[PDB]
Amino acid sequence: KETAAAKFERQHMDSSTSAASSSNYCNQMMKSRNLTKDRCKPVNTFVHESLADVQAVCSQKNVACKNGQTNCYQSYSTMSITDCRETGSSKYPNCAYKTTQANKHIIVACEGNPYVPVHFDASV
Amino acid sequence: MKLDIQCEQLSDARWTELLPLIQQYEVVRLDDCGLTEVRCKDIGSALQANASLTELSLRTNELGDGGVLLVLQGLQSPTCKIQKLSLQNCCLTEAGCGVLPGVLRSLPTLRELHLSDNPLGDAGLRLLCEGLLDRLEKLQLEYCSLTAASCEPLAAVLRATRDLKELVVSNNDIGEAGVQALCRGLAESACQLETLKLENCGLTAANCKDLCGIVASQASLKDLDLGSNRLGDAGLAELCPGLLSPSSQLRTLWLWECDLTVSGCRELCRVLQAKEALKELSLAGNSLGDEGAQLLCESLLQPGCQLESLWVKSCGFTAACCQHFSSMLTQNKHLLELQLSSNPLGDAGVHVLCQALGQPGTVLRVLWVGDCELTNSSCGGLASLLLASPSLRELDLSNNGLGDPGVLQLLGSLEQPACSLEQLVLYDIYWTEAVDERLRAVEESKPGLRIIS
Repeated sequence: KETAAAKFERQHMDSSTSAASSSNYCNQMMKSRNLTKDRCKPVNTFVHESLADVQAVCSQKNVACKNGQTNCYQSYSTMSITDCRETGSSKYPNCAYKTTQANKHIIVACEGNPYVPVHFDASV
Repeated sequence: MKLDIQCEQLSDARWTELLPLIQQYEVVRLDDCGLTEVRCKDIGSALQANASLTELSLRTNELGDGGVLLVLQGLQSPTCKIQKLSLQNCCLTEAGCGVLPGVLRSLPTLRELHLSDNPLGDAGLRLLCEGLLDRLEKLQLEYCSLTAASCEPLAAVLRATRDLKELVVSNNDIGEAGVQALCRGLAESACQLETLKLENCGLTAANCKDLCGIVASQASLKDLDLGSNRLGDAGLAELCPGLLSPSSQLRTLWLWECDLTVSGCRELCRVLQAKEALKELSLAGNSLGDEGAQLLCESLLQPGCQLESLWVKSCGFTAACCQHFSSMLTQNKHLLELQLSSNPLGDAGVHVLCQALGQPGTVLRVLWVGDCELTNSSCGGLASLLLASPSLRELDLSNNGLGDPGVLQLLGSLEQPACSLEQLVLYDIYWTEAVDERLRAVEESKPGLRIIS
């Protein structure tokens, strides 16, 4: 059993780097975080900020999640992120990813006690 | 027999214990295990003694030039019968490629070589090619920092080889002149190539003229990947007469993000109606529009079209095209996979698709409708599809705005013993804690089923 909070950390947190170091980052990271197990995850965003700063977003700007729920939150500042996106030649089990580094606001859903991110909704 | 460790940082004590297995196992793979030049001494010596080894993989480790040297020395041995060698993403630069010619000369057993994601550069490539100048079958050199200058040495290799079956030079800046030189080499070759990949290589419409000849002259060719090049309709139009050649029996054609419109699609439809060997096609990431979808659907209803997989993600399709797909889906008995992700089909569009696939006698096994602007309103239809479909085995709903009420609906059908879906894909779909435990239950209840996220 992986809780939503822990799954969020596995799938979306990379506090140990400040940005993607190479164009091969996503290939490495999608593999190591188990996002290429059973299927290639089509798109995935990793956040290069401390866990603490990502958790603080839960008490920042309240917005609607894409699915219409009200417990989503947008970070006040932009954050260092990496967008990983399947290329057109990616085909399980030989997944392949384009790496795009950016600085964007993140949007997460928060839930539980403590009130922590449980879902990556978007970047803007 | 097989030692295989992935994404795992090994302690020194553990490394010492692994050494005898490297010394004698048939397959050794240590991928992304934090290996560096220090431990490469140990590896080379161990490989020196292994008379069983047929596959070595050391990808995603900072071996560097010195590390690769220590490893490759280990392979030159009258006992070494390595068939497969991978040093993908090992920080190998041109300065480390000096030993490649000698090493390739020592290993007549070597059949497959992967050196992708190393900055060999043109100078490194030249050295490698000195080795390849005359039984390698498969060569992969993606993201090797190559320019057009690398293509004359490769063209020479191609002219001489009789054994090469796979060439992958994707993600290199070889451009128009580079590809032209490659095609001349291949044109004058006796090799029977099965796989050719030139994805993101800077191809132009002009290269399609060179490729036209290759496709017709390589009767053995099965897989051609030209994705992510500025080919244009003018390019594809020059390529098609080659694809229509009776000698061409291509099985897989990748033309994603090739700057194609409806016009090029129209030329391509000629191939689809005439060539029964063609099983897999991607036209993803081209602006084809509803017009394009219509032409494709018409070809898929022609008897000569035996296509089994169509990838058309991000093609600018709307709900207006879905009736055509529905008609095709009720009549076509060959197409098993249809990828429609990242088209703004909406609830209305996917609804039309659901009715088609419900019908008895339909065959489609895999449907992608992720990132199609779907809402919880579509899950009535989707849940109904999960009970009704005779053929559906994998359904991808990823990257849609679904939540608790929609997923709860899908769960209703997935619980039923009548539902035989093998994979439901729900990446980046937010459902709450309450729903998750229900979801976990169904999962435990049905081992034949995977819910992926």
